[PDB]
Amino acid sequence: DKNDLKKKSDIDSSKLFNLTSYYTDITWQLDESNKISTDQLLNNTIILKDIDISVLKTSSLKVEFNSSDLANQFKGKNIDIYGLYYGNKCVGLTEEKTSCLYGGVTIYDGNQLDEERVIGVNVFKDGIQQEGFVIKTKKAKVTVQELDTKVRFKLENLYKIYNKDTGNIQKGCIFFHSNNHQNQSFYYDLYNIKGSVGAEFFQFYSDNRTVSSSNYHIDVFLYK
Repeated sequence: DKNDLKKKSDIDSSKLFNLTSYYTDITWQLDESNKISTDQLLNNTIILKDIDISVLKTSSLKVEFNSSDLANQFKGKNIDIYGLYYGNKCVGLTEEKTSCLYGGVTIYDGNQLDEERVIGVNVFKDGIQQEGFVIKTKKAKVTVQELDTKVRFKLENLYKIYNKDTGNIQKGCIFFHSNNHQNQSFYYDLYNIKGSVGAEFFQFYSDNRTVSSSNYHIDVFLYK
């Protein structure tokens, strides 16, 4: 239902400008393997050292989850991390330079595939099938954030989803469908972004929602 989707033209121009940066510059995508947390501030966070992010001049990473339960699942275990980080409003240890990411965490041990798993993305624009594409992961269990981000990056490149000076795409959504039909599909609205900075934009990923990479495919619906 197109009238349940938010409109690009209702997004403040400054916000579209900041979203464009997030989905144009690959440097915002953190992709770290076999790390381990060694500190914690709030009970729903874990802190990792020696994660060097050149563009923000930070050395530590705080991952924020929506529960103490999630943090407890991952604190002090070998983990992979994938997602979009932020530096502004990020609080770390007092004498450290820290960036922040919501969720994006998978157990490392036993989750590494012997080769890239390919996930199909079908794209429709005003109901007409467009050129499809794939995204890839090396993880058996993969965060939705990783899949969503890889798709959104490609959509920004091909369709200028978030560009402040384009207006030919006004609405859109991304659906995650189980191949075997055993899980209820779900979607995100591309133009339904919370707040005005990264600390707010990506907070919804704090659920650390995770799927089987073998069992999902993606459909994107775009509308003029």
